[PDB]
Amino acid sequence: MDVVSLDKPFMYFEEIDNELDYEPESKLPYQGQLKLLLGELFFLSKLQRHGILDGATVVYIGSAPGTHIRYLRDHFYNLGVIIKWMLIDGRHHDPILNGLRDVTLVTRFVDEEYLRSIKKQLHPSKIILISDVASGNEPSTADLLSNYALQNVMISILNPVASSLKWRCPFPDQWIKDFYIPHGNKMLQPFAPSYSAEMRLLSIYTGENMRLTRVTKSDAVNYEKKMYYLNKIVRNKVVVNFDYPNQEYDYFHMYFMLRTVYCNKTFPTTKAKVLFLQQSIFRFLNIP
Amino acid sequence: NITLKIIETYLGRVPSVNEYHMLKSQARNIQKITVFNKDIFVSLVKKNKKRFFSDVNTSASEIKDRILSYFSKQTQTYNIGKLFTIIELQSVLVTTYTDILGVLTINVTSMEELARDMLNSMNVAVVSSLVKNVNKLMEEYLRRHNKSCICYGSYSLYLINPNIRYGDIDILQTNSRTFLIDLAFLIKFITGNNIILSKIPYLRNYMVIKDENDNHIIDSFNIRQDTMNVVPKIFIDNIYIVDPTFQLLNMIKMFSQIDRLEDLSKDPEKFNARMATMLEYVRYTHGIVFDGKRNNMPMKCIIDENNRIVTVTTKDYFSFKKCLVYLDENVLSSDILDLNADTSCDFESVTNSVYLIHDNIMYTYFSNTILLSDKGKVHEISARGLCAHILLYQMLTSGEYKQCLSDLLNSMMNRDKIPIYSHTERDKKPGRHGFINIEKDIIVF
RNA sequence: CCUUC
RNA sequence: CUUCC
Ligand SMILES: Nc1ncnc2c1ncn2[C@@H]1O[C@H](COP(=O)(O)OP(=O)(O)OP(=O)(O)O)C[C@H]1O
Ligand SMILES: [Ca+2]
Ligand SMILES: [Ca+2]
Repeated sequence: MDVVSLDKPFMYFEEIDNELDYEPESKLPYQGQLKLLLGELFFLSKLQRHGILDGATVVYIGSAPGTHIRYLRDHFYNLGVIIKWMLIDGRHHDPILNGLRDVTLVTRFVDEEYLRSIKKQLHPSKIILISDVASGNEPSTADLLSNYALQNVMISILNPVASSLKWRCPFPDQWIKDFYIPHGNKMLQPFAPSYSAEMRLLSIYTGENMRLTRVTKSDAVNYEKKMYYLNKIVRNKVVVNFDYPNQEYDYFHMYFMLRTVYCNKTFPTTKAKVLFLQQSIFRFLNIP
Repeated sequence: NITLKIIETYLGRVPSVNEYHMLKSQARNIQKITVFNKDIFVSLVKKNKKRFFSDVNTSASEIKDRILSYFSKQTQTYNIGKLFTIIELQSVLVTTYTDILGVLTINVTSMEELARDMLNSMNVAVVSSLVKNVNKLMEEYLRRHNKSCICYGSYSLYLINPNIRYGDIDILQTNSRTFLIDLAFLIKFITGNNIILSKIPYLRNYMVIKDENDNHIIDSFNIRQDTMNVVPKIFIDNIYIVDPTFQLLNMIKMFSQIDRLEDLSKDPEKFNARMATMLEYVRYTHGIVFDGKRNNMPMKCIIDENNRIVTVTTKDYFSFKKCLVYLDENVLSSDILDLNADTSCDFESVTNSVYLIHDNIMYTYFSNTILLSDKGKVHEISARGLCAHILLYQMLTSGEYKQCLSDLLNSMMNRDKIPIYSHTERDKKPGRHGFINIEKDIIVF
């Protein structure tokens, strides 16, 4: 009817294998904090599977409210992992974050001097950057840039080891100038706006070898096209082989993400673990 | 309401306008801590005192305070931070002391030849007595906690050869984070000593409780329960040891660490014992073919020095021909990411790396420095560890190895004390040295 | 207050 | 930063 048999979800952007012309005619509750709970549980999980996350400090800029983040925190704590959580954001954070010794809550907004400060402060602890910087309706390329411009600075300053950066190509028809964003895999996000082109730029650093990828409008077309395909054709399909309670692409996608997450508690099949996580996850935000 | 109650019953005073809001979060944590019998505790450290710490300069009324004395600082501590800090630690005692610590109180010589021999082939190179008491606790520990603490290092071999001169009971445990906090207090109490617990940015998942004066009391490595299983575990004396086979592979991987060769050109005998105690184990366990004769060993390792990455040809053993041994972990990681691979096998501080086999090829990171017999020439004692490494994987995954290892060993039997031309500069691991000061009330990571 | 849920 | 089974 509108089903399908896949081998694996499109994990990263380099993996979408088709396009579709964006047509502007363009499903849960508390889903905002979810899209994130995964990309973040996912990002850091890798950093752990590769070590990086060991006793490092996560500097989340553009966090608040950041309800989910608590979950994440509880996850790793429960995992023995050691991490200081620095959340900076001009707006405030979901109270469920106060009183946490492992979490500092800055109620300030970022700029040049500021990074230079915290950097000095935190150093030499290794830093892990998670930017979700914002700027109603949907950011103008004008802002999109200033933001990215700013994210590329945090990077250069906090000179982190790994970083999960917000990344949504600026609409072609509204293009302005080009820019560079750090090199790094771009993961598609589950349970994300029906038609969003947002995706986190996951990138791990070499040390004295930063790398940026020049972004061009030709490049931008590819996005809209490929992305749109994903959102309209891909996600709206049903993985009939995927032996999971829920079979929507996203749940299938969300599966493949958690499959890589770590959890001490002993579990039989993976479906077993994932399913629990999912459960526990949805539990947290409180989604049926 | 019941909330403000707990805060005063804990603060031994009224909470300030702020203090309330802060601690407000620390519900039962703070409540539980309180309606928790201190006495029973006071007597449990005592019941322990005499058993692993019978020989101490302390008294029942003296100690008793310490314990209470600690659970009493809530009333003097006015620094919200220090407050939050002492609460998280009081809670470690409260929930784990009982479960984790309190519970406590309830043939070979043959290869001595080969040892010297294989050892020689190489040889081309250049702490407070609380240690004791503890080393007495740890014994019982491994016994009590089989599945939540496994051991290795020097100690272990003495459990197969009581003729093995060890110093530290080395371990891997799923809760090391707690384990140390507890012990920390154990010592901080009975002793009356102000110890410190630190994490060393260099080692992965590592916290060594040192002494008030930096006297290495005892160090530990933490590992996921996940990993805890895949580890080649062995039983003997109601305690689990890291299967000596495996333990011998690192043996080989260790000696590719020049630093440790400036340690070999020292105690040529020290290792000479642990050594054979291993050559002996397997030879007897899996009847290891011990005849100087041995083919396809030390696979041709090619060290591109411009990328700081080796290239081993496991081919003659495993499906994958090459094994790209990286020397810059932080690199391998990104490239791995680039490989779009997110299910790499990480065996924490064990293998000290994450092995990957994207497209019939093995990618990995060697935790040590590489030995050169000449410019671009990978000194053999390198292909030693290099191999083992892989095998470690092979072992934590249970695969066709016996063969290769036996093969690898024979390649060690009498060889040129080949000169060491140069060596690689191991990638620097970042991170601030974090510690816990039970005494000064400071927590930092 | 002898292993604190 | 030194602090490395
Ligand atoms: N480069 C390495 N990577 C991973 N593990 C290693 C490495 N080098 C040594 N090890 C592990 O450390 C273990 C013991 O450390 P070590 O103290 O140096 O020898 P030991 O047998 O414990 O003798 P002592 O503890 O000094 O009395 C044995 C080995 O599996
Ligand atoms: Ca040791
Ligand atoms: Ca040790």
